[PDB]
Amino acid sequence: SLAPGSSRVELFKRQSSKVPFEKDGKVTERVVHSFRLPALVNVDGVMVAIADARYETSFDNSLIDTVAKYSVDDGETWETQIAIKNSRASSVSRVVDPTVIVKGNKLYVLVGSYNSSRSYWTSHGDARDWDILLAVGEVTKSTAGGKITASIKWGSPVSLKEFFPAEMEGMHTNQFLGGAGVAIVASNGNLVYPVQVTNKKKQVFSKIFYSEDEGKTWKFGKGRSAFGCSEPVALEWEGKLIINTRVDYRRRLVYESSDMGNTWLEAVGTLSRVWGPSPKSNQPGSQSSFTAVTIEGMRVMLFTHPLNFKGRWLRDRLNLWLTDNQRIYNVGQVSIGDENSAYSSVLYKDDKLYCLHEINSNEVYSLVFARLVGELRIIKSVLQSWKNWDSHLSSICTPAGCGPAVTTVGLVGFLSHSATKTEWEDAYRCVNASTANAERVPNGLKFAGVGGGALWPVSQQGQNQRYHFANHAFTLVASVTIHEVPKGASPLLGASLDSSGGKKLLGLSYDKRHQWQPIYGSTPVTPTGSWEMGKRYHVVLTMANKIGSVYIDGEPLEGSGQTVVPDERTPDISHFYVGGYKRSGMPTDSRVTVNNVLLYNRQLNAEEIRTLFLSQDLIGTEAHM
Amino acid sequence: DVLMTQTPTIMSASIGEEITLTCSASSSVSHMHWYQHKSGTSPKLLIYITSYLASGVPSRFSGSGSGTFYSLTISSVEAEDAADYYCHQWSTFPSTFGSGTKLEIKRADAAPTVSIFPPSSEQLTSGGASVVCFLNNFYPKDINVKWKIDGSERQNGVLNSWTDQDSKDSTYSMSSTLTLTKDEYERHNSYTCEATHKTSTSPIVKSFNRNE
Amino acid sequence: VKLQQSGVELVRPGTSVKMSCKAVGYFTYDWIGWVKQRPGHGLEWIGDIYLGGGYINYNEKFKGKVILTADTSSSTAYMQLSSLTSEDSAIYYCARGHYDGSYFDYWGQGTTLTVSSAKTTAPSVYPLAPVCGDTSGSSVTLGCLVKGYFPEPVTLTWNSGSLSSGVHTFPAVLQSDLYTLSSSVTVTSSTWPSQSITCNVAHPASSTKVDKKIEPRGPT
Ligand code: NA
Repeated sequence: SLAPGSSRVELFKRQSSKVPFEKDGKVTERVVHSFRLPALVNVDGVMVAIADARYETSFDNSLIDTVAKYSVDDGETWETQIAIKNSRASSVSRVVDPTVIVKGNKLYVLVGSYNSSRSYWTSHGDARDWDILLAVGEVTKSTAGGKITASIKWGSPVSLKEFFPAEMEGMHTNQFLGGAGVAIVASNGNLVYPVQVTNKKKQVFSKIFYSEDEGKTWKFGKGRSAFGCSEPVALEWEGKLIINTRVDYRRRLVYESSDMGNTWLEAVGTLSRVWGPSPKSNQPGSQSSFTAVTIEGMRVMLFTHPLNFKGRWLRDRLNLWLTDNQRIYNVGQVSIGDENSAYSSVLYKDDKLYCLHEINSNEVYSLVFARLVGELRIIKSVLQSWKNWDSHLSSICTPAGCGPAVTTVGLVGFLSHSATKTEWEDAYRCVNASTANAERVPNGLKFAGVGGGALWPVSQQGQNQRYHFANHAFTLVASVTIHEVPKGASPLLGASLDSSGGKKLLGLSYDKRHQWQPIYGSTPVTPTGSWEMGKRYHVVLTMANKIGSVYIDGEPLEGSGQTVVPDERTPDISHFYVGGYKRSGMPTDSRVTVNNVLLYNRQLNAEEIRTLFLSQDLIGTEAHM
Repeated sequence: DVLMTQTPTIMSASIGEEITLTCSASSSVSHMHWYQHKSGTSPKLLIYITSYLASGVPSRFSGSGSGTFYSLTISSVEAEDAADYYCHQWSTFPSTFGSGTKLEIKRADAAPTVSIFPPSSEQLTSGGASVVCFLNNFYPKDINVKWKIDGSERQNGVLNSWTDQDSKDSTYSMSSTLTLTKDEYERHNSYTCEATHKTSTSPIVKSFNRNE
Repeated sequence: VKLQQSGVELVRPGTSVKMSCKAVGYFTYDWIGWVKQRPGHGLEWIGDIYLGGGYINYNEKFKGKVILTADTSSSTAYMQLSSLTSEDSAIYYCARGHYDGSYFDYWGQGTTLTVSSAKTTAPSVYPLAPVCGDTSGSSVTLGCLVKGYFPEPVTLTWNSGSLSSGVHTFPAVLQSDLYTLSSSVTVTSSTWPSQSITCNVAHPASSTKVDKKIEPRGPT
């Protein structure tokens, strides 16, 4: 897949494109074997693409310069230069992992520099072959007659080594490198590079390496990522740095830091561990584009990562993700079919969307320049929906002027009026729930029979788990109505720890005695309260700080607020079950109607809950389609 | 602790042919090193960083591999290439070595040259009496030796030692020593050292009598 | 460039030893590593220490046992093993872990450690001459038996290294706290008894150097 309407060109064409190779004061147009590590940026209207020019071989340990192409016509035509050249000291002299920051009309490029080491940088025993260099480009725009003509003057690189400490909290240092791709200017004007760093134990980890003074001098924030986080990419989001890391053979870790990387906190309630590196999350990781942009007046993030069905380092099926830090939408595949396409950089300029990404066959790497027309289409469509539901809900005037607004902060998923034969549609278009034995009713579904119910997938989302936040905190809200008295004790709503629904984290059931059975974790279940057949009730499950609550009609049940997470291990929620288990495997027959399921990524406060309870007649999506 | 599994444990190769040894990492590493080891010497570096040839090592040795599985290859083996081979990573802490593969050279059947020695009169002057049997330069490796005092098989007091494969003719050799007290030894006349081996249908027998 | 290690060691269980590893062809700053080689156990990585930096990486299996140090002025690394046991009896090698992916190219000669309660015992050296009978001919084989000695090693030669070819010295065997070893020499038929053939056994541990000359077996 590349969208309908989208298109591309082979901009850095492997074993074809030539570059001004300078050595001993003579320049030669030289063919390049492979191009890798793309970074696509916009400098004051001038599109600039920076990458690895790997001259003879694709290998990381080979002769490599840093190539820059720039266009003044949104990528129709380009000029080519080398921005940073290596030492020429040996056949493996190289400037590696170029990482780019744009500020004003200046391009700050940060590269590793090696002279003759043949082993991978992380396995080195000391820093003898290494320098870290900062080179700056000045971008200029002239206009003869009608015609726009740019030029970029590159500075001689400067070593930043003097800013590299001997010791970081309780370990000794070896080397460090940029995260590759595009870094940022913090809203306070600091230059911020997320960097990968090795200690003497040859562990890798990520830090924040920043300059407060336009890159004259550089500091490291005190804290770090966990070990094995490499190739970090960062963006700034509501005053915090969000650092998104490659972790080989594990799911991507994401961190927040409000204090320029002095303290790092794992973003468990949003994006951390959402993205897996491969279906089974058991393969090598990747370089990711991760940018904050404003599209259709909404502030959003765009993330890319290959799905890597092939496994090993092939990294086929480059995917684009859209997030508002609440909802996570898979825009789709950007690469074309089963082609290998790992590293990527996404640029949003003048309301048009572009991507510079790798294509790899047989370890010969090109970079394509893709006009993501169809992708923007979808993005714009999804945002519209998000804006509209959110608007719709805030717009509701609640019961006794108007009461407090319906909350949409941390509102992630909404199951309401729209449903297909086998699926209940998320209003926010991110994660549907599947259904069986479901009959459509206003704003929800009537279920009946064995195996009846709806399943909202959590860990069961598979390779990318957008709902992973629920393991730390969530609120699940729904309107329910019971139509038949059960022969045992039947399920209504809950968070399942196993794929059958047997083992629950937190849930609600109802019994033959006309009582509620709130289930807190593995705690012996004590039935409480009473319900009558055919009356509609408001059900709220909240879980935060390992404690679960259950509210009926906005009142917590007796015995509510118990520990559901015994050890200090994290839960791994299988799915949410609604109106049954949706397993023919379980013997229960839940005959109920559920309406307006809401999912929030935090615990709702007493007032937000109470609002929702009074508003249950007017939150539904029925009218609006 | 990336564990390095070298399979199989022992490998045989014919002179002049190529053979490859493998090394299978529990987790991915940047590159492998390979060492040759012959007991009595130190380890010798053969290949460094996956594929580069250590100085002075003959270019019959080749290195390949990637991420989780690496290979050491001998273009055309030499008699002297019989040795232990170890892979080694130091890409993540702690550094770990391979389980090791031993190379045996395949050659043509050679029959043992068996010589039997009665106890020295000096050993007899102190309590003991040891009868020694040398079975030299044979092939295959597999042999076993039985002691027969007056045609009866003595079991205990037999102690065997074998040499490493030859670095020149690729044959094996073995010493067998039956140790007894002076009187025990002197109670019987005929001493036989008898080995079955592939090279002989009936066992290879070397014997002596104290009648001389 | 080279690594020169300390001498043979023999110690009672429970004591300590400190091994050296100094390099001639001196180079400037590097990792020196240590490897335990035991029979039946391939090679085990102990740790590296960084000459001119001090940094150490210990293999956790050896946390209690090993303490690494380095005098970087004389550029020598020291490995010290505490509260010894027969477990620690092995050959210990040091080598330099090249910065470029940490491979060990230059190795030490090895320092052999023996941890035993058992008494040091000089070997008895016995001559093994052919049986009285025929001595059929076309070549004749002679033997030397080295019995009841501790610890390893002994060194054996024939005619003081003069008879180089046709020798088979076998590995020793352990038997209730002492070793026994044998060597065979094979020579042309006419060259014995006509010429002198002697095995030269030296056991440095007991400061002994015996020389048994092989004589033809006499009357019974
Ligand atoms: Na060059």
